[PDB]
Order: sequence, then structure tokens, then C-alpha cells
Amino acid sequence: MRYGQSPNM
Amino acid sequence: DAIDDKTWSKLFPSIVSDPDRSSNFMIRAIYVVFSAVLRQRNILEKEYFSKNYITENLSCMTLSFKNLRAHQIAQLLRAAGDATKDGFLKEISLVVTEHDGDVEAIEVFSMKFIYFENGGVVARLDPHFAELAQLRYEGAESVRDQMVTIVRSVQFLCTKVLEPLPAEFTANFRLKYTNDAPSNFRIDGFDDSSTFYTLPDGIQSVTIGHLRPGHHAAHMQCWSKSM
Repeated sequence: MRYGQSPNM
Repeated sequence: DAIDDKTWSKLFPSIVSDPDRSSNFMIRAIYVVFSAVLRQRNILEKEYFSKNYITENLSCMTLSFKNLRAHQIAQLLRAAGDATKDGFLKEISLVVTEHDGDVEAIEVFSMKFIYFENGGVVARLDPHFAELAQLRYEGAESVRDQMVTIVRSVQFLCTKVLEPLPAEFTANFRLKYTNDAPSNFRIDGFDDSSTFYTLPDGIQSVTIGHLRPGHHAAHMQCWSKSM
């Protein structure tokens, strides 16, 4: 239902 | 029920029976394992990593706090690990795609979590659930063995099993909140999303290992196309 994200590379 | 190892105390709590140190162990575990994945897979150069010992037998490369970018990734992992104390973290995954923003990955290193009620016997309530719910806590030494197994399996998988990653790829950390998690509670460094990650229909799946401290359970999996 609910998610979270991040930036890498 | 405690670990009497010099090498172990440098990175992990010697006791993992109680709820707090159990969650703490989960945090350190996430740090170590995902650092191992990041280095062994050559997603980040060796400069970002500093070499550490989990055991006199094994060594891995752990993200250096001194290096700023590695510190950023480390604090990201720290936030995600800290979420396990509240019990609001369902899964954390290192996701590798060809293009930035893709929901379909070419490689995934997932870590799925399970929280136990009371003394840490009964699981709170997904496909990964049942297996971990079957497990019992068998003491700190066993947990050390499980960690050792995970790290060795990670290194072996990345170096002697998997194909090298493509020339250009986008890596990032994506997580999933538990059902209990409040809408105002947000993990630091992680913007909300209506999309997780998806897999190819013929993607290969291998199990790296699991961890069973006092009140928590984790399952490390690896999906890949390079495999």
C-alpha cells in the first residue's frame, strides 16, 4: 500500500 | 546467552535476546550486509568502504562514515534500520535498474522483516511470513553463525555466481512500510511512493540467508537477470 524510495548511483 | 568474541563486539551487540538489542542487531546487520552487497557487486568503488572483521575468519568492506557520500548511504540504512524499533518496516531492498526511475529491476537484493510479540515467540500478522514465523530464537552464538553465513553467501554469490552488472545502471534503496505504520511516520531519506519494484517473469531467485535474534526475523533474497 505504502512505499518509500531513495537516490543512489 | 552472550557472544564472547572480540571481532564480533566491534560491529555487533554481544547480546541480542532483549527487544532493544535485537532491533539494534537488525540495524547493524542491515548496515553490514548491504555494505557487503554494495562493494562486492562493484556498485561503489573500494574507496567508499573500510575493511572490517565480523569474525577472525571472515572480512568484509563496510561503508566509511568519513567519506561523505558513503556517510549519506550509511545514514539512509541507519534510518531504515531504526524503523525496526517501532516495527514499521516490512522490507528494505537494494534495487538496480537500467534507467533511472524504472519500476522493473534487473537486480534486487531484498531484506524482509518479521516482528514477534511479547517475549519474541509469536509472529505479528505475505509469502515470506510463514517461513520466518516457523523459526525459534536459539541464542546469540547461533545468530553469529547466521550472520557469518549471510556475509559469506553474499561474497560468494557476487564474485563466483553472478555476472558483472551492465555498463550503465541506476541503483537505489526502496522500502515498504508495515500495515501498522502511521501515515505521518516517514523514514528519513525516503520519499513516499505509489510504486515499489517489479521483476521480469523469468528472473532468477536465490536465498542468501536469514537472521533470528530475540524478537525479530529477517530474510535476505537475491533476484537477478545477470545470474
